[PDB]
Amino acid sequence: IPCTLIVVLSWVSFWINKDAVPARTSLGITTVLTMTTLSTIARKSLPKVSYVTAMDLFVSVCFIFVFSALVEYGTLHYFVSSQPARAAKMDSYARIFFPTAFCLFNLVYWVSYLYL
Amino acid sequence: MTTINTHLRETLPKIPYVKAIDMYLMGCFVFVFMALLEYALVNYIFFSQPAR
Ligand SMILES: CN1C(=O)CN=C(c2ccccc2)c2cc(Cl)ccc21
Ligand SMILES: CN1C(=O)CN=C(c2ccccc2)c2cc(Cl)ccc21
Repeated sequence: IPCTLIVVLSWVSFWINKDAVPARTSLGITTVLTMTTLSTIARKSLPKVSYVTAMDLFVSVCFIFVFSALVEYGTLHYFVSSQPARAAKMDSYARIFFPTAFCLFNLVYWVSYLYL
Repeated sequence: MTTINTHLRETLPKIPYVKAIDMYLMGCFVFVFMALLEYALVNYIFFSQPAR
């Protein structure tokens, strides 16, 4: 529940205006902070095994999602200055591509790990 | 990076020498620190000349 909530927290950056640069950067990087702290405090339950579990993969993909959201805003801020025709409809694409990708990941993950 | 190092530094014994993972964390910290310092340097020269 908290990692998914932090992913939706990173998602809310897309509806914020593209001109407020410190707002979106601070939101993304503080969301990255929260993901790291939650991941570290969550791995202290299980032993020091060297293989990937079904819990490491989930938090790893959540971190990747937050990383991708921040790097997407970074490329957005570079592209509004380089050429605006490509950066106008990128955020509107992200607003629908990020939740569908995360929901598809959740469906495939939960079925693949509850079938085993 | 400080939070990451802290977690690993507050889980191992007090040995005086520098480990390999400590060297990797110090290298990563020096890279992020140098990125912040280059930002300071590009914020300093921006008013005198933005070409540099
Ligand atoms: C220390 N740490 C983080 O900072 C957040 N992302 C990482 C990670 C992120 C991407 C790939 C591999 C590893 C992670 C994963 C676990 Cl299972 C526990 C702590 C943790
Ligand atoms: C042992 N060490 C240093 O001497 C360089 N400065 C520190 C520092 C600076 C501020 C707070 C905590 C630690 C640091 C940070 C990392 Cl992520 C890895 C190694 C390391």
